[PDB]
Amino acid sequence: QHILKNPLIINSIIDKAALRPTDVVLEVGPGTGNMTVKLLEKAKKVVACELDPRLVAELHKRVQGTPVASKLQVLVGDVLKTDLPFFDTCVANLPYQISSPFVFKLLLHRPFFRCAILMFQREFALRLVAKPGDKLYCRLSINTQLLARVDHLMKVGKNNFRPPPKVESSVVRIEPKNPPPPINFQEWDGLVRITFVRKNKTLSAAFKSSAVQQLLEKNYRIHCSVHNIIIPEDFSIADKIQQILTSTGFSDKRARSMDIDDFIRLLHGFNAEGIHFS
Amino acid sequence: QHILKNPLIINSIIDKAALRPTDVVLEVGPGTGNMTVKLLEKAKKVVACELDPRLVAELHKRVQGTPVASKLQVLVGDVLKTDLPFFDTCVANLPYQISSPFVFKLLLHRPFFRCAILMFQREFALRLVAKPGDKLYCRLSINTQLLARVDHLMKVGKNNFRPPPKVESSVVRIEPKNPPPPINFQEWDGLVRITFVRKNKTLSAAFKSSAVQQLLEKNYRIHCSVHNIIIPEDFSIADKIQQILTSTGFSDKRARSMDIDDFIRLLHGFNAEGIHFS
Ligand SMILES: C[S@@+](CC[C@H](N)C(=O)[O-])C[C@H]1O[C@@H](n2cnc3c(N)ncnc32)[C@H](O)[C@@H]1O
Ligand SMILES: C[S@@+](CC[C@H](N)C(=O)[O-])C[C@H]1O[C@@H](n2cnc3c(N)ncnc32)[C@H](O)[C@@H]1O
Repeated sequence: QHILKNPLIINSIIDKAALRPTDVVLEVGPGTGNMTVKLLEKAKKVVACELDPRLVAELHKRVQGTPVASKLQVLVGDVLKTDLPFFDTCVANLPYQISSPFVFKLLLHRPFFRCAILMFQREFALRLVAKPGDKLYCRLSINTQLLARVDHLMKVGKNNFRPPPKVESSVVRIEPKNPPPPINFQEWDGLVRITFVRKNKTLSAAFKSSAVQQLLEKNYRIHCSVHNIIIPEDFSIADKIQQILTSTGFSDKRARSMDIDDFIRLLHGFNAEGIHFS
Repeated sequence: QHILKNPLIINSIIDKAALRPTDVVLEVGPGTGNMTVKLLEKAKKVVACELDPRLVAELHKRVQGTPVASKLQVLVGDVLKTDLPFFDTCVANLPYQISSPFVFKLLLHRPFFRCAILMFQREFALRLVAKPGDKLYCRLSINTQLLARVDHLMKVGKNNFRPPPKVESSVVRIEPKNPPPPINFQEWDGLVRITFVRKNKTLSAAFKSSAVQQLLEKNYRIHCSVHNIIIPEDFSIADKIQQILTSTGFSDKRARSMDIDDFIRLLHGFNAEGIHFS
């Protein structure tokens, strides 16, 4: 629990959110409410999502007796389990532990929000904006960039929090692509997971792993049962996989150097041959 | 004019060529025709390229009146200035002084051939096939390997030639990659040359040289002129180069131990930031 305490950084974060007076703002991790009290003056409603019941009670107390108190709803509990309401904008200062699952939750949330202004550890922020093959380019980079426009807005020193964290922080903007690309995110993430796990291995090597071959063969057999496709007696899932890698040109490539165009082509090429990822 | 005169090595070279009866064989440097007369019996056509008109005249005489004479075409002159016809396989024994230009001629030749079996000086051969970082791993190794598969096939003692060369020799196989990487060679070689000057020192030391910083700043300014990108007054090429090396993880890497995909990645990292080596 690192409380953002520098008023200038808080004001800049709120400015970057470009609030409208009619906005519902989702605030995740309100801490002691340093940002909440300012958000409440600028928006129609603030929905603060907070894990710790003590910090919930104290937030209610902080706004008690003020003209804006009635514009605050506090949702108690783990945000990752919460069914999130409609919101226009999100500001968030969450622990590093939940940064990844929260980004994915945001990317799939409906109805679409307009933007999110988020505080993350520096490395996590750099990963979100990394290009092919930066050292920090990973599943997080490509999944975020597929579904959203993501920008690194500002560096924030550890000195700005109480108590200070051990690493520097960053403010990032995430604006979800609306409509999103016409791509099944579950399939996409299956392919991305498999190829990035060892992002430095060629795809040929990545797909040779027993765990990979076993699931892909199982799902392919299910596929064929649905679509009435004969599987020869001498079927080899290794050969089937390798011929797709060859035909798409990605066999000798490594996920760390592959962009969105590349993975879309690869996914298309697996799908055309009956391989569908979970 | 070192003429190969060991029939067993001649037989072994022809064997490694894996001739098909329908093949057109380019033989560069046929000498006295020791290999030519054997090639003619196994291939559809032999196109022999020879610089010395005296040897050309003797080669015609050697096949004269034999049943395979009509399958021989002799192209007279410098093979480097010769527009080469289609050929399936190539066999070559040329002076050491033109090994490098001839290799890159073959690699740029279209349509693609299937394989070349070539005689080189020992050290030249060891450089072609060197792996990151064998002692002899160099610009020649990586430039050749970018475009071809290369194998050292056999050592050839100087006594096998008349007259003998001053050095030991090797037989190498070259098979062009088809398709090749879609990399502009002048661009690629710009990066390769720079980094291989001191192949045992790091990339950040290679990129700190005055002349290199001047080149890259000049090229970035050209890219920015093309795209109408404004360059701030306080622009630092040193800083921009360092950020790219840090982003990609290459600051402390050395050309002697970098493979092809390493160079592709580094080149992409510069090019995507507007910095070109051509
Ligand atoms: C004080 S911030 C720490 C983040 C840090 N400043 C950083 O660099 O990003 C953590 C806040 O989020 C709350 N929080 C932690 N986990 C949560 C969760 N799963 N759901 C909702 N709120 C949570 C904490 O109780 C606290 O209010
Ligand atoms: C190159 S010489 C010497 C080869 C020697 N065994 C070696 O490894 O260096 C063998 C043949 O190549 C011919 N030759 C030399 N330069 C040539 C060129 N530029 N184009 C075509 N043939 C050439 C010579 O006349 C001779 O017939």
